[PDB]
Amino acid sequence: KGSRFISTLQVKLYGREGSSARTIKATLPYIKQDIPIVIIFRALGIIPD
Amino acid sequence: YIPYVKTIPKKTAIVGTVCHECQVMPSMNDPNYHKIVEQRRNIVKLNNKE
Amino acid sequence: DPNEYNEFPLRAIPKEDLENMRTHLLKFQSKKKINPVTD
Amino acid sequence: KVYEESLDLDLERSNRQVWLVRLPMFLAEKWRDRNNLHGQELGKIRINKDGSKITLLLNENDNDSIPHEYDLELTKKVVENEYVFTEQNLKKYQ
Amino acid sequence: TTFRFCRDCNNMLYPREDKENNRLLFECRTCSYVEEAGSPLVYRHELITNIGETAGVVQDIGSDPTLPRSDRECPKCHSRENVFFQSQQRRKDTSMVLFFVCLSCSHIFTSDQKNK
Amino acid sequence: DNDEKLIIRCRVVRPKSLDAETEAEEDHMLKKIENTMLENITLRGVENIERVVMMK
Amino acid sequence: YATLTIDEAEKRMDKKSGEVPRWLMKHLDNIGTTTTRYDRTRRKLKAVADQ
Ligand SMILES: [Zn+2]
Ligand SMILES: [Zn+2]
Repeated sequence: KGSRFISTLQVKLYGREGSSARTIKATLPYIKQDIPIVIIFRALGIIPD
Repeated sequence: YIPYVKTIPKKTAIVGTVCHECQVMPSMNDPNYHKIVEQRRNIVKLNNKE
Repeated sequence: DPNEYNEFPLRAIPKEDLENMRTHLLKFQSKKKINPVTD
Repeated sequence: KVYEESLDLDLERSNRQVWLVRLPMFLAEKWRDRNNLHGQELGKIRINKDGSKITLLLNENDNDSIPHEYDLELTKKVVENEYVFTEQNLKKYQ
Repeated sequence: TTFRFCRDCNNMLYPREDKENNRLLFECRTCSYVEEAGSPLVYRHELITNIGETAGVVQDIGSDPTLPRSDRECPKCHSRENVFFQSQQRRKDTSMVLFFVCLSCSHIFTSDQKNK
Repeated sequence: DNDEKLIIRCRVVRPKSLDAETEAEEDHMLKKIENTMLENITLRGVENIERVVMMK
Repeated sequence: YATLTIDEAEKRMDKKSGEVPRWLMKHLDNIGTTTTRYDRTRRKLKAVADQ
């Protein structure tokens, strides 16, 4: 109700099980790049790890 | 540093420190109790839109 | 019931001092204890 | 000169006990009214001598449409890092 | 592994070595707070792990009408009512052993007779 | 083999030159070599041979 | 705790190196860069009390 448009959010786990570092990145609308989840959390006001 | 920051001053005062967080809940042993239950049931029953 | 308790009156705030003034809640988000009076 | 009042935060009344109380909708809809709160007695707060139980007793002014007895449930007995601060404008001349 | 968090800023601590005492210290990367470790273990990789075999056991697991019932005996209270379920790890290498939860003492036992 | 638990202990020996920058990544290096020594080590067999079954 | 700036942060995020050093903040604290307001003010105030 109110605008009827759809925006998709994807949280991806980069890397495979044989990798030494698998990070998580999220795709935000109108951002063109997949940001690390920690950066998004800090952008929301939670700075402590 | 920066020489201009564009603050907005206001008159502020700390007028108390919270010591207890409380939750008011009607007593179930009260005569007028169960009128709230009906009121809370009327919340879901209502059809405001026409 | 017996007087094994203490009951204090609960009164409203006069509206003559509640106008042109807003009372908010301040929450320090930290794991230590912050007291702006002593710290 | 632009302000005729101190611009510093007033840490004088901070040592004042305050209770953060969450109210039911039917009670909050008549206690948060600004066309009310003339200084009348909203009721009484009763604490057992040994503690561990508090109860609120409203006056007979509710018109026998809502409960007259309530139980103040302490969701947090010890609270830290929570304070109450006011906000109003400053005198602007001289 | 027992992750440790800082006391002053709540950030994650990291292991560092002090050669002046040949010991292990946990330090913060932003606020300079240190604490000596209680254990010498810092990393653990669990290639074959059993964490999650009984995941989801709660105080009202018996209220679930879909969980099957059994008549097995609980070897901590001697009761016969209980709900049982298979392993909750979705790796396609886990055994079909069952786990029993007693509806009178909340004790979790198993049907395994090989290793237990 | 007779031991109840079968354990390997490995230690990386540092060169004569002392590195002060590698201490921060010292444990980091161990995890890297730990990952490599799990994956790209060929105890025995032919590469790209997943499993073999004997049938009569 | 002496945070960085956006430009400095982005240079580190990009492939300036494989990964940021674990004790980078301690290293840059001694160089003198990346101080705090508290320290930035105390040293100036002491720079006046000395005279
Ligand atoms: Zn810290
Ligand atoms: Zn039992």
